[PDB]
Amino acid sequence: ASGTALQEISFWLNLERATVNDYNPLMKDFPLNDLLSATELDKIRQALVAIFTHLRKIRNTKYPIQRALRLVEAISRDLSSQLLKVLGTRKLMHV
Repeated sequence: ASGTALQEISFWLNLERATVNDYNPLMKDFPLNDLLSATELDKIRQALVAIFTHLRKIRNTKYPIQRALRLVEAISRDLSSQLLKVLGTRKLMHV
């Protein structure tokens, strides 16, 4: 529950550089960084679809369900933070 999905994928890669083979397809190339990098709300939803497409790889892995659920919650936390970030610039009251 502690830490973002970006931290989780890096930690799994670090464990691979120290289980990991079974979850390697899922952690091969997550697009969570792309969602964080995007400053456009339309790009963020498109990036979210890509993150879910990468998550589909869980079927061909031995990943427990609860841990992938926790990763989903971390993704949601990052999404909420990024949505607040992009909304704060627009000054919704003034427009």
